[PDB]
Amino acid sequence: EVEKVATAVLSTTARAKARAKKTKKEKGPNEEEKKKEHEEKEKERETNKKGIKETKENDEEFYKNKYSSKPYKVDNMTRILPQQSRYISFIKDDRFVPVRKFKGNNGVVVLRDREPKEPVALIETVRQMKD
Amino acid sequence: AAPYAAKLKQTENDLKDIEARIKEKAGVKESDTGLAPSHLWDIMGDRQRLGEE
Amino acid sequence: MVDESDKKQQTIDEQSQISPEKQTPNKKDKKKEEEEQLSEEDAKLKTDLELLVERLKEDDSSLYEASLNALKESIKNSTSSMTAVPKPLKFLRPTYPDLCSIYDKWTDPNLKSSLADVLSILAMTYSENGKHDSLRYRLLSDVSDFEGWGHEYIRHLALEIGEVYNDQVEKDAEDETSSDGSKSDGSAATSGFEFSKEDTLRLCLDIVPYFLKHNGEEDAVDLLLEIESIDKLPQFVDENTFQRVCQYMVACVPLLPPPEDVAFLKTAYSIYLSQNELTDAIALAVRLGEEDMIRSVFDATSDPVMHKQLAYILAAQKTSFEYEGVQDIIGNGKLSEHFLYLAKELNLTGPKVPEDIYKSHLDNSKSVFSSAGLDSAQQNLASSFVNGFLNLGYCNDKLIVDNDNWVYKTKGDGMTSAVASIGSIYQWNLDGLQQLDKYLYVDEPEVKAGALLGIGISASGVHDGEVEPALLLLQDYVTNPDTKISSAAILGLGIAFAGSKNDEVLGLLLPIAASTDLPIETAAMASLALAHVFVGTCNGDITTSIMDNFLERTAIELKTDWVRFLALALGILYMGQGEQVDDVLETISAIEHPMTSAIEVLVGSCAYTGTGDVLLIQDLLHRLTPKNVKGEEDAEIKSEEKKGKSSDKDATTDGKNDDEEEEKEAGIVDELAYAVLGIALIALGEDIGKEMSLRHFGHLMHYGNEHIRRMVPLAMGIVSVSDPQMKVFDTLTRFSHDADLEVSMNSIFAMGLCGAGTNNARLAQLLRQLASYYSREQDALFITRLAQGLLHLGKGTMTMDVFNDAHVLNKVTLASILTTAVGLVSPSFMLKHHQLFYMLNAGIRPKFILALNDEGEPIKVNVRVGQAVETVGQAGRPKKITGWITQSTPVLLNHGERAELETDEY
Amino acid sequence: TRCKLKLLRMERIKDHLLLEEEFVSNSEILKPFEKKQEEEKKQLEEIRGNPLSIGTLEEIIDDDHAIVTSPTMPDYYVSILSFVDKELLEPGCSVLLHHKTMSIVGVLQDDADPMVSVMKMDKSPTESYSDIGGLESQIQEIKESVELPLTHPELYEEMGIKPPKGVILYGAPGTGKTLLAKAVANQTSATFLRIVGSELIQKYLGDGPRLCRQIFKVAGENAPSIVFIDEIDAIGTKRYDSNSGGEREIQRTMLELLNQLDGFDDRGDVKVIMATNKIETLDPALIRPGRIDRKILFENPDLSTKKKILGIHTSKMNLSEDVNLETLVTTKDDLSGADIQAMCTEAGLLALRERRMQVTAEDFKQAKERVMKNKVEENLEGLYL
Amino acid sequence: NVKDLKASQRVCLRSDSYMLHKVLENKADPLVSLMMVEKVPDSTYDMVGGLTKQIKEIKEVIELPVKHPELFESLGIAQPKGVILYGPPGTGKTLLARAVAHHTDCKFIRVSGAELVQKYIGEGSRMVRELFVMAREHAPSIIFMDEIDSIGSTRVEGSGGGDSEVQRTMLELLNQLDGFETSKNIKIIMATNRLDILDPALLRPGRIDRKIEFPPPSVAARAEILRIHSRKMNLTRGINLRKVAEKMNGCSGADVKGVCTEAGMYALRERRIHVTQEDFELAVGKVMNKNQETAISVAKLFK
Ligand SMILES: Nc1ncnc2c1ncn2[C@@H]1O[C@H](COP(=O)(O)OP(=O)(O)OP(=O)(O)O)[C@@H](O)[C@H]1O
Ligand SMILES: Nc1ncnc2c1ncn2[C@@H]1O[C@H](COP(=O)(O)OP(=O)(O)OP(=O)(O)O)[C@@H](O)[C@H]1O
Ligand SMILES: [Mg+2]
Ligand SMILES: [Mg+2]
Repeated sequence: EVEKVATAVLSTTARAKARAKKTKKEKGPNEEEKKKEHEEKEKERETNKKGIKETKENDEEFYKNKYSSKPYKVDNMTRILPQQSRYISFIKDDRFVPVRKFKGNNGVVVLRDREPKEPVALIETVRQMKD
Repeated sequence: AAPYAAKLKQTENDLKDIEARIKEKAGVKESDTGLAPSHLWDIMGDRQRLGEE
Repeated sequence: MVDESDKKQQTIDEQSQISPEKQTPNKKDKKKEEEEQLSEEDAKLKTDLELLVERLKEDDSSLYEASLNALKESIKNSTSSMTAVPKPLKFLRPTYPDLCSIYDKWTDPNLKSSLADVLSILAMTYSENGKHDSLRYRLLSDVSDFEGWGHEYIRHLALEIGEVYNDQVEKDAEDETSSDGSKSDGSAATSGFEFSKEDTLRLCLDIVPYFLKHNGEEDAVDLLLEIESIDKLPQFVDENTFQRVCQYMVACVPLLPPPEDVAFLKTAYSIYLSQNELTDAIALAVRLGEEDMIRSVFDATSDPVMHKQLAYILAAQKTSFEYEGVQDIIGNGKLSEHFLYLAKELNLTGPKVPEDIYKSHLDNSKSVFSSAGLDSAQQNLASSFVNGFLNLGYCNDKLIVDNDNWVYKTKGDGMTSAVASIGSIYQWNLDGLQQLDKYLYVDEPEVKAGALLGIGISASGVHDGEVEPALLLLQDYVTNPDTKISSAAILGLGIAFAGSKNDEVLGLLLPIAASTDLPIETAAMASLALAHVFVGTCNGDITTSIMDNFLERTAIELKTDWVRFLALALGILYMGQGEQVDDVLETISAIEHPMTSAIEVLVGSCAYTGTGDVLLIQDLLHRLTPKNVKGEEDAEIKSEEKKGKSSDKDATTDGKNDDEEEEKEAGIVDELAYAVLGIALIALGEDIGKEMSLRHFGHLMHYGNEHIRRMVPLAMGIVSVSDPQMKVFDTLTRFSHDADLEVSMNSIFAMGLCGAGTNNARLAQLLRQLASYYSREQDALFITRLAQGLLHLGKGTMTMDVFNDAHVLNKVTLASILTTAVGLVSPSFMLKHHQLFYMLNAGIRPKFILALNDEGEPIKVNVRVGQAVETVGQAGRPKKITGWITQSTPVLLNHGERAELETDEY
Repeated sequence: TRCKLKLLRMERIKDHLLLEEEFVSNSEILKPFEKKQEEEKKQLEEIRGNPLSIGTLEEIIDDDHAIVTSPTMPDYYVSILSFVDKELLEPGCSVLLHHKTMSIVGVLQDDADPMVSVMKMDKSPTESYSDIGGLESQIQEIKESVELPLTHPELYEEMGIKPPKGVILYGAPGTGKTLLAKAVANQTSATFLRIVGSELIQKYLGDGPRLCRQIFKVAGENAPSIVFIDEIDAIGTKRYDSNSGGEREIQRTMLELLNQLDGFDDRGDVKVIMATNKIETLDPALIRPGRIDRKILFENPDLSTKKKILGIHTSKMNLSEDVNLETLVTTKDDLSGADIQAMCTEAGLLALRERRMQVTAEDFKQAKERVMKNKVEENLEGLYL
Repeated sequence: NVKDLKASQRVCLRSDSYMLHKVLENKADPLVSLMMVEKVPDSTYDMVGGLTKQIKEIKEVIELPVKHPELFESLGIAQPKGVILYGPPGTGKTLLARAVAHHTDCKFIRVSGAELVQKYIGEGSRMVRELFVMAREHAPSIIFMDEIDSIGSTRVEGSGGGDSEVQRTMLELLNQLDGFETSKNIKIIMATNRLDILDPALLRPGRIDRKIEFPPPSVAARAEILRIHSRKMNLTRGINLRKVAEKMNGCSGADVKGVCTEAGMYALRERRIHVTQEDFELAVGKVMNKNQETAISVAKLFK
C-alpha cells in the first residue's frame, strides 16, 4: 500500500523533465517576486518514504567462537541454549552462590543464600497468583 | 557532427519509452462479454444448462 | 605519415605528423631561454598556423595527441602564461586546439572532464582579442575536410551555452562556479557572443536558439531583430527569413511559462513588421491576442496612403478573417473617419460579405435532405431539431418551415427548441427573421422565448457596420421582466457578437449578472453569456462575474444543476488569458469551502496553460484521492461531493486540450491515450466517475485536433453504446465531422447501427438521432473546427458553447442549448476589384514533408485540384497556391488558412 | 537543429507522461475487486470452463436456442447462454462453445478468422494516382465508374439513370490492373478491402460460402468502400481431378458471389473491383451487362505510353548516364510495361556481371535481345515476301 | 504467460484439456520431411563439367542477392523474383542447382515432382501456397520446386487447371517476399524442360524472373565434360581424348557420360583396366549407332 503511492509521486516528476529545463529558469525568480511555499532553500521537493516492516538479523562472522570469550550479563529466567550453560558462572557479588559446583548444563539449580533477611523480589509461580 | 548528434541521445530515450509502454499495457488481460443486464442472464443460465435439450 | 625530413615541402608536412620541429623543440626551448627570442616567436606564429591547416586533413587521433603533447604542458609548466605577458596571450591561437585534441580526439575520461573547465577560461580571455572568434570561424566555414573538426568546434560553442544556462538554475552565477570558471556577463564575453552569433546564423542554426533561450530576456531576442532584418532580402529571400523567426516562436514557445511566452512572441511580431510581408505580421498579432498589436498593422496600410489604392481593401480583408469579430470592431470606424468610400469598406470588414460568398459555394454543393420522417411523441421533437442540424449555415429550406403543421405539434420545452432550430437554417444570414416573427406575436410564451434564441443564431453573420445588430432587437426583451424571455435574449446576444466586446453589447451585460439571491435555475444563462462574450481577447476577469458566483453559493445549494453551470462559466470567461489568471486562483481560494475547491481545479487549467506539465500531474493526483484514502483504512454532503468529482474530470480534459495545440510541436497522437488510461481506471474504480469521463472524451478530441480520426472514435463508440448516457455519441460526432464524407463516412453507419438496432426508450433514442445529422453537411458545404483555422495553434470563440455541454446528465432543457453550434469556416476564393467568386486552382497535399516547420509550410509540388473547392480538413490541410501559373501573385499568403485568397494579375 | 528541438519537446512529454499514467493504473484497477466486478468475472468463469471450442452461429431459433456448426463433422442444437444473448449475437459470427456440453458460453473471437485478417485493411492504398502514371484513358473509365458515385451520387440522380455498379478489369496481362485497383481507391478517399479469391476456395463443405459472406458484411460497416476481389478468374471454372473431383465447391462459391452484387442492396457504395484475365476464364454464367457496368479493356501500351512507363523505371535505376530513353523506344515495338520492367533489371544484371558501375546504351540492346528472343517471326516475311 | 506467447509460436498441448507444456521452436512441415532424407548436395562447380557460360551467369543470379541484396540494387535495379531453368534433358540442370547451392551455404530442399502428392495428413492443394511460409521459417533456404512439365498447351489457355491455380496463388504470394522481411535471401529456383509445356502462371518472359536457356554442349565443352570422368576412370594410354570429342557432339552431358560407361564394358571383357584408343573407338561407335541409323533415312532415300 505504501509502495503504490511512493512510486506514484516520483515517476511524475521524472516525465516532466524535458519541458522543465527552460521552465526552471523562469521558476526561480517568480518565487522571489511572488511567494514561497514554506522554505527558502532552493526549490526542494518531496521524495516520499517507502514501507519496510522487517528488521532482519545478519549472520555471524566467527564460527570458531559463537560465544566469544568476552563477558556478557545473562539474566536469570531467560532462554539458555546449551552452549551458554558451559560458560554460566554464578557470581559472588550477589548473595546467591551454588550449593555445590554448577553442572554446566541448564536446569533447576538450588542456591545458598547468604542473606535471605534482606528484601529481594521474588518471582511468583502460577500457583502463587491464584492464592 | 554536433547540431544533430547532441540532441539525438535525447531522442533515443524517447524511443526507449515507446518500447516500454506496449509491454507495460499487455500485462493486464480481463473480460467481460456483454453488459450489466445480461449478468442477470447467467443466474438463470446455470439452470437451463443442467436441464437437457 | 612516416618521417622523411626536409627534402621538399610536402615531406615537411609528413615530418611534423609524428614530431613537429617548428612547433615543439625550437619554440619550447626558445620560450624557456631568451626573451629577445619573443621577436622570433611572433614571426613564427604565422608559420605554425599554416602547419595546422595542412594537417587538418589528417584525422588519426595518435598523430595530433602525441605531436602537440608537450605544448599542452607548456601552458602552465614553462611559459606559465605570463613570462612575457602579451606574447603568450597572442600565441594562445595554436595552443587552444592542442587542449581540444585531448577533450575530443582522444578520450581519456580524467582529462576530458578536467580540460573542459580550462577551455572555458581561455576562450573568454582570448575573445577580448576577438581572435577567438576567428579561431571558431576557420572551422565553422572549414578549409579542410575531416571527421575531426566537425566534432571539435562544438566543444568551443558549448562553453558559452554551459555557463549561461547555469546562471538561472544556480543563483550565484559568474566565475564563482568552477564548472566553467568564466564570468557570465561583462564587456569581454558579451562582444564574443554577438560576433559568434553572426557566423553561426549564416552557416548553421545552432547557438542562435540556445542563446535567446539562455538569457531568458526579450533583450536577447531584440538583438536578433537587427541582424536578421538586414538579411531579409539580399542575403536570402523573405520566405527563408520567416521560417527562422516563427520556428523560434513555435520552438522556443517551449519551456516558456506565461510572462516570458508573451514577451518572446512580441519580438517575433516586430521582426515580421520590419520585413516586407505584413501578411506574416497579422498572423502573429492575432496570436498574442492583444488589441494593441492588431491596430498597428491595420493602421500601417490605412493611414499613410491618402488614396484608396490597394491599401484600404487589404486592411479590410486582414481584419475580416477572424470570425471572433474581435478584429472587426476595432478596425471599423477608421474607414468612416478617412472617408474615401464608406459603403464598400464597412461591408468588407464585416461578416456581411462572408454571407454572399457562401451562396456561390452552395450552388455547387446543392441540397440533399435525409431528415427523419418520424412524428408523434418524443420522435416528433427529435425530427424537427434534426432538420436544422442538417441545414446548418446558410441554406434555403423555407417551404418546409412554412408548413406549420409539424411546428405546432412540438410541446413544452420542445416548442422553444423547435423555433431555435428554425433559426439555424438561416444561420449566418440576414433573411430568415420573418419565420420567427409569426410565432413570436401569438400563442403561449414558450414560442416567444424560442424565437429569441433563433434571432441569436441568425445574427451571427450580420452584426457589424450598424446593419441590423443583435443588440437592436434583443434590448427590448431584456427590459421585459419575464425570466424566460430575458434569459433567452441575453443568450442570443452573446452568441451573435461572439468575441466582440462593443460598448453597447458589453455595457448592457454589465449591471446584470448580479442577482442569484432569487432561486432561478435558468439564470445560468446570466453568467454563461457574459463568459462567451469575453473569450477571443484579453480578459479583465470581470468583477461582475466573480461576485455573483460567490453570492449564489451563499443563497442556495438545492439546485445542483445551477451551481455546476456557474462553475464552468468562470473557467470559460478566463480563456484568452493566462498571466492574469494566476492571480485569480488565489482570490477564489481565499474563501475556502469544499464546494469552492470544485471551482479552483477548473481555473488552474487556464492559468497554467502553455506550460501545463505541473498541471497534468495535478489533475491525476486529484482523481486518485477518493479511492486512495479508503485504501489506507482497509489494510449537504451529497451536493458538495458531486460538484467536486465532476469538476476535476472536466478540468483534466480542458488542460490537456489547450497544451497539446500550443508549446512543445508533435505529441497530438498520444493525448487521446492520456485520456484512455484515465477512462479505463475510472470505469473499474468509481462507478459514478465513469459517467463523466465518457462525455468529456469526445470534446477532448475535437478541441485537441487529433491527426487520427478513423480508428479511435469508432472503437471507443462500440464500448460506449452499452454504457449509460447516449450523450457520449453527440460529443464524438463533433470531432468526426472533419471534411465531410471522409471521416464521417464510417461514422453514419457506426452511430446508426446502435440507434436503429436498439429501441428501449425514446429518451435514449433522441440523443443518438441528433448526433448523426450533425456529423454530415451535404457535400462538404462547410466544416467545423474548434480551431480558428487562421492559426492551427488557435482556438475559436463560437465553438465554446459546444465545449460547455458535456458536463451534465442529458436533459430536455439542455436540448435547447444544443441547437446553437456555430463555428463556421469560409471557403477561399480569389478576389478581384469586382469581387470574383471563383478560385482558379490550388494544390492540396495531405501531409507536409517539411522538417524545418512543424506546422509545415506547404510543399510546392502538391497534387492539383480544380476551382471552387472547400478548404479541406485533415489530410488536405497544407494548401499551396497555384495562381503563379497564371502571372498572378498572391497578396495574401495562404497555407491552409481560413483566409480568402486575393491575387493581383499583371 | 531547432526543428528537431521542438519535436523533441512534444514527443517526449506525450509518450513519457502516458507511460507513468499506464504504469500506475494497472495497480489502481487490481487493488479494488470488491462488489460488482468480482461477481461478474466469477460467474463468467463458472459458466465457461476450459477448453473452449470454436463454433459458428448458423441461425437463432426464437425460444433462446440456436443451431451451430462445429469444426468437427457433427452439427448440434444448442442453448444460448451467458452474457452473450441473441440480440448481442448475429448470425454468421464465431462463437465460444463449451467442449463437454455444447452451449454458447461467450465470445472473444467476435468473427475473427485468418481470412478476415487478410481481407481487412481500412487504411488508404499504397499507390496513389500515376505511381500509377499513364493507361490514363483506362483510369478514365475506372474513375468514372468507381470514384464518381461515391463522391457525389447526386450526379446520377440529376442525370436520371441508375448509378454504376462494379467494374470488370479484363484484357491484357502486364498492364498492371492488379496495381491500378490500388491507384484509384486512394484518390476517391474511401476504405479499401483487398482479398485474393484463391483463399475463398476450400476443400471443406459450407466453408467456401461463409468466407464469401464475411466480405460484404465488413464492407457495409466501413462504407463507403471499394472492395477488391483480386483474381475472380482464379475461382474460374477449373477442376482438380474428375475421378475424385474438387469441382463442386467452385460453383457454390461463384454463385454466392453473383448473388450479393445486386442482392447486398442496390447501391454504388458497395463497389466491387473484379480483376480477370479474360471473361472466358470465368464461369460463363454471368449477371446481366449493367449489373457489373462497364467492362474495362486493357490492351498493349502504344509508343507514347511505354515512354511514360519506361521513364518511371529508369529514374529509380542508378548510374545510367549513358542511356538515352528515346533510342530504347525506337528499336523496340509495342510491348507491355511488364517487359520494360524486366529489361531494366536484366540490364543491371549484365553490368554487375562485367564489373563496371556504369550502365550503357549498348548494354540495354543485349537486354532487348534476351527478352525478344523467342518471339521471333519469320512468317512476317513469309506473307510480305 | 501471455507475455512469453507470440503469434506464430508452435506449442505443445495435452489430450485431456489441451493445456500447454513447452514452447517449440521446431516446425514439422511436409517440406521438412522431404529435406530430411536427402540432406545437402555433395556437388561443387567442378562436379558438373562444361556449361561455361551458364555457371558464370547464375553466380550473379543466385549468390549475389543473398550476400549483398543492396549491391545488386545499387548498381542495377530491383531483385530477382525468380530463376527458371530450361533446356534439353540430360544437360544437368538439376545437377547445376545442387552445385551452386553448396557454395551459397543455404538449405537446398528440394522438392521432387508434383505437390499434390501429400494426402495422408491432408491434401496437397494448399501446401503449394503455404510453401511461402515454410521456406521463410527455415531461412536462409533455397527451394528447388521441380516440376519437369507435361501439362502442355491445353491449360495455358484460360488459366485452367486446379494445379495451376494453387501454383498461381503461391506466385501471388511470391512478390511479397521482397517486403515481408526485406529483400531476397531465399531463391525460388524452378526447373522445367520447356516454355511450351509450361503452366500458365509461369508462362510470359520475366513473369517469374530470369529465363535462361541451357545450350547443348560445344566440342570444347564435351571435351571438358570428358576430362573429369577420365581421372575417375583409369587414364587413357596415348591421350586419345580428342578423338571422342571430334567424332560426335551431343545434345546432352548425358551422352558424354554414356561413353565413359560404355568404354568400361569393353576394357572389362578384354581384362585390361586401363582405357585405350581401341576401347575408345569401340565406345564412340556404340554411342553413335543410336544416331547414325535415324540420320541415314534422311541422308539417303530422300526425295
Ligand atoms: N501504370 C504504371 N506505371 C508504372 N508501372 C506500371 C504501371 N502499370 C504497370 N506497371 C508495371 O508492370 C507491373 C505489372 O503489372 P501488374 O502486376 O498489375 O499486372 P496484371 O495486368 O494484373 O496481370 P495478370 O493477368 O497476371 O493478373 C507492375 O508491377 C508495375 O511494375
Ligand atoms: N555436365 C555434366 N557432367 C557430368 N555428368 C553430366 C553432366 N550433365 C549431365 N550429366 C549426366 O547426365 C545425367 C542426367 O542429367 P540430369 O538428370 O541432371 O538432367 P536435366 O537437364 O536437368 O533434365 P530434365 O529435363 O529431365 O529435368 C546426370 O545424372 C549425369 O550422370
Ligand atoms: Mg494480376
Ligand atoms: Mg533435371
